Amino acid sequence: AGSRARVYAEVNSLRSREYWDYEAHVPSWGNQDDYQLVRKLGRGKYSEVFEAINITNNERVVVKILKPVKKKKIKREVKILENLRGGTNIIKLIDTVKDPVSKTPALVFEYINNTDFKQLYQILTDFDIRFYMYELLKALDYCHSKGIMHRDVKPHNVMIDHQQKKLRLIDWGLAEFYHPAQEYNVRVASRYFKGPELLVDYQMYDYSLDMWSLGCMLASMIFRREPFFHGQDNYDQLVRIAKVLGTEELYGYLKKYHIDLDPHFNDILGQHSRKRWENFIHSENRHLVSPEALDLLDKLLRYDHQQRLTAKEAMEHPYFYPVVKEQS
Ligand SMILES: O=C(O)c1ccc2c(c1)nc(Nc1cccc(Cl)c1)c1ccncc12
Ligand SMILES: NCCc1ccc(Cl)c(Cl)c1
Repeated sequence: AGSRARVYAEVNSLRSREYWDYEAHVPSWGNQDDYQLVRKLGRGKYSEVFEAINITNNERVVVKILKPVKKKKIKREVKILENLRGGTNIIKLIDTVKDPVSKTPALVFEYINNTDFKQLYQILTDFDIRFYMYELLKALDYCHSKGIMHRDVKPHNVMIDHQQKKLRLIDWGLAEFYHPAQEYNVRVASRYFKGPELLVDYQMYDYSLDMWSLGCMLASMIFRREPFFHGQDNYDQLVRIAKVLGTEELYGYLKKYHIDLDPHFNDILGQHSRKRWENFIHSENRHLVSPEALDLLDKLLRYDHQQRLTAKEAMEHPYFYPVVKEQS
């Protein structure tokens, strides 16, 4: 009874229990032998990702092989992906398969030819940033409307093919279902994308965590400082935030939600004024910054998770009017 979402708060409560009760979900496991692995793309803590071909139809896909011990978490990710089926700009789950002998499970996703913007293709224009942020917002509004927090929004999870102008939000392995008053694990998101709520151990968070992470991505893109808040550890991460947003404002947020700060922060936070967003503008980024962009960013990167724009409210912001007009 400390906090709840401003939007879609009851939306899982209003659905059949089977929608959100992922522990009860019984996936249909197809045959992984239909997929030929071509190339290893990477590895995470509990998964590895390969480029592959479906040999029955010659389609290129990716296969994400799951360490099989984590049964509840597998069911969670599978059920979330099935619920998100057809959602705008959400990576498409094509199948759920197992090796028919070992029974190791794997997820088959559509392939996206991800651009490395760090050199190869094109450095983003103002319009490009608006466009891709708007497309990312569609995916977040969709999943939030579906009662799902992603909880790991960061650039690596936002796959963009800059030649075809396609965007997909990937890696739903940390995603959860939002339920009013539920206390969630704060050990989610990449350090640089963690909202203050996580950093101060506030467990009654909601979809608005994803809006912090998308604000961090907006800042990094318009100002060309990636990641925007570069902490060396979780404590330093909050200090990096406070050096921008201010310490008095942090204390107001803590008092509103009755939050206790870990006392180790006493030795490191200092005293910081709230900075003007215009302080980040210089010759290398001025062509990406506008009054609109700053107004939007200022409404995303707020301590108080309840005062951040929703995905929809962000979509509706003037910053995206040029994109809306072009999509007409
Ligand atoms: O987890 C998912 O939902 C997930 C879903 C789809 C992709 C993915 C992860 N990772 C990819 N690439 C990648 C690149 C570097 C490291 C790692 Cl582990 C993976 C990738 C590439 C091309 N098309 C789709 C994907
Ligand atoms: N992997 C691409 C991450 C990225 C880069 C630029 C933008 Cl504007 C966005 Cl939304 C996402």
